Amino acid sequence: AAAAAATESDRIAGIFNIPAGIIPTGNVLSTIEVCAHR
Amino acid sequence: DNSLYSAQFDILLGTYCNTLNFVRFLELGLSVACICTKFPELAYVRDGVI
Repeated sequence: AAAAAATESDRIAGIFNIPAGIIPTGNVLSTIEVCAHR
Repeated sequence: DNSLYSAQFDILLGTYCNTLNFVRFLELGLSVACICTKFPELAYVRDGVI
């Protein structure tokens, strides 16, 4: 559905210095970080 | 001499050898429990962190 307006959410994102063209509305899969010290 | 007529002997009947039933790791239950990840170079690793 919509909950708070998606257009309004994207506008609020834009006005507060974030130039996010598309705010994700769904499943997001990021990459786990593996840090090695040699 | 009847001693010229001798036939006592014994023979081998054959033998069988045991083969080892091999285990392929990914085909046991524990396979999905573990994520096995290739990285041969680890001797030069001091301390890794996630």
